Amino acid sequence: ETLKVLLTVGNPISPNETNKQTWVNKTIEPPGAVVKIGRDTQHYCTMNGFTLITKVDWFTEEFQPSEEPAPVQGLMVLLDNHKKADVYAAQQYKNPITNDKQQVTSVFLVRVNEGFQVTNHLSYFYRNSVNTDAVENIKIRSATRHTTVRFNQGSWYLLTSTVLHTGPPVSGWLWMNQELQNDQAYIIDQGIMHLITPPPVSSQIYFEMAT
Amino acid sequence: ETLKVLLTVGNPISPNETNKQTWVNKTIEPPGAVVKIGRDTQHYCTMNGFTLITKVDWFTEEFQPSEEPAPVQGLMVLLDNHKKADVYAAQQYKNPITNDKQQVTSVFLVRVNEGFQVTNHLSYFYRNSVNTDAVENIKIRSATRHTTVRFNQGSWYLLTSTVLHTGPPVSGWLWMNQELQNDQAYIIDQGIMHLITPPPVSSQIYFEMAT
Amino acid sequence: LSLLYHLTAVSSPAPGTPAFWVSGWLGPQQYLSYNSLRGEAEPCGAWVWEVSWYWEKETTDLRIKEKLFLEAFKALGGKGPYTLQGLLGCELGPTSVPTAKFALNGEEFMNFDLKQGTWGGDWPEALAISQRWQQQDKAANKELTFLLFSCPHRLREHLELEWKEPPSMRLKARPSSPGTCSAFSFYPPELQLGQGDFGPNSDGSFHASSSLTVYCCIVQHAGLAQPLRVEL
Amino acid sequence: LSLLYHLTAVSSPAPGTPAFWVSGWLGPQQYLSYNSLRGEAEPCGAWVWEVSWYWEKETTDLRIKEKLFLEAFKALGGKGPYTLQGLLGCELGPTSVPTAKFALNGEEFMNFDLKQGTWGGDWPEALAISQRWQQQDKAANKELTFLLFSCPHRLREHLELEWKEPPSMRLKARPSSPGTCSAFSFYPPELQLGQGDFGPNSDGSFHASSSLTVYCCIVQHAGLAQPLRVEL
Amino acid sequence: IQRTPKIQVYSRHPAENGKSNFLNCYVSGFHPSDIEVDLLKNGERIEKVEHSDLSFSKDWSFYLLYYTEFTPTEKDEYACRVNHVTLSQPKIVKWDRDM
Amino acid sequence: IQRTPKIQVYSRHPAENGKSNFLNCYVSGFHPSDIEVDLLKNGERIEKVEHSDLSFSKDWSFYLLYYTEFTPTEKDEYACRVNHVTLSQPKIVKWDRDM
Repeated sequence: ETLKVLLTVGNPISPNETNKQTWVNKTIEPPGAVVKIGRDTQHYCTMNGFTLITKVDWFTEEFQPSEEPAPVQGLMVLLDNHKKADVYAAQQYKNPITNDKQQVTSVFLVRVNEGFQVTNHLSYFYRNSVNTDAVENIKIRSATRHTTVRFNQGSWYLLTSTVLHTGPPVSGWLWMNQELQNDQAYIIDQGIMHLITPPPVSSQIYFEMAT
Repeated sequence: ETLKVLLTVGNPISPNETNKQTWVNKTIEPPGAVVKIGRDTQHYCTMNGFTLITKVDWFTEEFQPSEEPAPVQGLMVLLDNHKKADVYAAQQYKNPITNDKQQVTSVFLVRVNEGFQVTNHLSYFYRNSVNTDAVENIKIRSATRHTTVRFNQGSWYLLTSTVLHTGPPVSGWLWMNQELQNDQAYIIDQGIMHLITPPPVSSQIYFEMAT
Repeated sequence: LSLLYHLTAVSSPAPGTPAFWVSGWLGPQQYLSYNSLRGEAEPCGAWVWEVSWYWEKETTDLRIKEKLFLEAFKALGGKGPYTLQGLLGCELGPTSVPTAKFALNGEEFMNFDLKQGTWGGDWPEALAISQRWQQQDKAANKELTFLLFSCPHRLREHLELEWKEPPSMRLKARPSSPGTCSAFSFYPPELQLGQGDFGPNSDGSFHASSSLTVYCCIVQHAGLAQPLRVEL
Repeated sequence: LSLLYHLTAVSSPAPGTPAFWVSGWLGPQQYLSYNSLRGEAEPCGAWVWEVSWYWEKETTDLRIKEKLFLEAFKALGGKGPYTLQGLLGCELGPTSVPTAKFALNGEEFMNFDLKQGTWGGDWPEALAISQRWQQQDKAANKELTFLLFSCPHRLREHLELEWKEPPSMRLKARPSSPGTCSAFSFYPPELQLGQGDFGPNSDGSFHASSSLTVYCCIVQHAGLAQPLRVEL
Repeated sequence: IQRTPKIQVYSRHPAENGKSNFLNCYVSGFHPSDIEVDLLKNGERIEKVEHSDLSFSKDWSFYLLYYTEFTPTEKDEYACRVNHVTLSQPKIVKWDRDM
Repeated sequence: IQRTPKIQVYSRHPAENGKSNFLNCYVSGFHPSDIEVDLLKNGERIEKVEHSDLSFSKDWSFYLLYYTEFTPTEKDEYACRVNHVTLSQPKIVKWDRDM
């Protein structure tokens, strides 16, 4: 079923701060030190964006007050082969980039059942400027800071993964494990609009998701 | 009354393209050559962002299918002292920046009643990168390209204005005419999340607005 | 060149200061002066030397503009201070190019549409003032006659400005921080030289001054046959 | 140093190729070999020279690991190809540090938890394989005994590795684009020199080669008393 | 709107000691038109002062020239004191001979 | 996952013409383990070849060494032909004497 959602953004997760750049996980290895979301070993992806959510408002396709649904059976968030959170809704956005490469962003609304912390290689998006009408793209810094990111029991989080897929466009959910790519153009899409600078505390972010 | 809205994004308005940076108006002069939205001469602001909207879905506070409301009486979009569009819903977002400067972004959902074109000084936001945990801000290019932007009769548009206000925080709607500021930090807020790169065609953007 | 009129009205003038004053220009030269205290259209500069029907007609015209400009403050809901500025004039095209714009407290909000013979504007302030001026006897009719016939013809008559004056030049070195080319009394004001600034003189000439952070200076002016170098 | 075992199983081995082979290591040296075709735990390198109970016990242990590794492919729903890799071993802490990780088709998905004496993992593949191995007689019990007692004690016994070999050095200049320091047959593999690469030799020694885009080369190795320069 | 005045101090002719000349204080680009300007000799208010008509430029900001007839020397300091709404403190701009 | 093999060709000892030596083709960092490797003398397949046990590194990618006993000369060219799933075309890596 399709559920429309209103996510109330909480405080930024350290090292993110209120008026600074948003730091997202970049590397996908070592496998036991990164957060993975998926069905099985051949169907999963590694998170980049993490955002604390303090209140979730549930709506149906017909926009009526809905009650918090059960987690989607099968989807899970794991750290070092151990499930740490349940996924309640998800959505994947695909947008073409170069006629043979598409940006595919997966967004997961999760609730952490067991608190955990990771120590990942973080980075942030950026775009340079030139005094010309020339195209300037959004890229990841290609440099990484090694720092700890913490997730608390009972809290709800919005996790995102963005990969670039080469070839014909895929139909159905695309599972793909890939780090953020150096010197590669990215466009802000429906899934990473909140990953430039942190959304204001108590502001609301909207999604149309599947359960 | 508070109306929640679902804006279906159309094609980018030239010179914006599908996978390039979003160009927004920067300068606010000459006064007859720029788009103004407001009540009177002491209550108005100049647009920066412009986005074509192809379908508007109307909802109330209680999330029920609502019919297209009448324009808010008094608010108008003018070019050279002539009204060219009606405003149907609006919302203003205020977020602190430096404890004595706030970023105030006004978002207007308009319908053009008489087609017009302007020739403004456009620019785009950008953020550099450094190999340090140092803070990198979002700034306007400070350079401008002089080019024509066109608005068609019967179409609906999403217009935005962003100003930086110094002093105590303002209560109620703040009217302020100010160009985008060189070498000044900006944070993407609820009103300019769609002004980095154009939203995908037929994708939806959500707002909570007043009428 | 151009024939332009600078209209200005203030709701609260300073003591001994006009509430409405006008300046008339033929290009960079001012030929006419007016203010509410005197109520007379008076010559300026070399235009003082010669007939009476022309200046008598101008004085009556500027008194009507004074009545309307003060009437505009009443048309707006009384809440001071107010400042009404007007720019009325034209130019002799190859034809004519009229100019009619108004600003309220420094904000452009009105004009005079030439298709619909009235003052144009959709601001709530421009709908009240344009109404009140329209509600005055033949006020809009005269404005259309001036912008399209009277001003262009008056410019054609005067063209039946050319006086030149080379700029005296000085170049000096000030105590630059550890580690100025000026031109005096030139006319016409068109002149090219860093961080130059530009201003007028009381006699009608002009003055410019550009300094570069540090060599000779180059000046080009309509009173000089060829550009002239400048030495320390 | 370390005592590690590299377990590998494949669902579809090439003709004349084992479906499950093992390599045993004591640091950088391999001492044990095993494969499903032979079914024998065999010595490698200098460890071939001497008792029988030790190698007989290892052969039976690796046969049980072979049965479980092949059993894992059946535990998964049959859809080839499959590759199961295992990393079992330990190190002698100041104590011990065990290692027990498994990968399915190159993806890490399971371990052996030491608190709960079974194989840990919440992936749908790790819940089926860990089940099947648990459903075998005393399989989990032996693994806990090996990781915590047998491996650390076996390492302590062997420490009651030290052989050194200086690297032969050569430095040559290739035809660089318009406008190579290599070390041969050194041991231990720890050695520092641009774009260096590292690899082993058949005799148990190692080989490294770094070239810089262009001068002398510096080498530091445990077989050399002091760092030695290199000349063209 | 409100805009601060740009102030320039310069002479009609290049300054020679002993000869009669004119001193100009060009105040431009301010709004509203209410402005108070004085020309100072050694910090004291010159009373013989004339000012041109108050006009405005293309951005509707007012400009106007204050001038006096004076005789420059090397011991007399001249300046322009300007006060405006945008100024909580009146500004005094000294006269450099060559500017 | 699938990963391409990194191929290095080097000798056990520094190469002298006329003396017996060993030639190594170290193939590392590939996945899956199915790999076909040959050592070539003048483009022809050497039949006397030995290879070590197939192991894997910390990222679970397989590495393995192919070696032969050979006598280098200045007219004999040696290379390593490697074929893998990630290769629609088998790669041949010639042996540089000093690498």
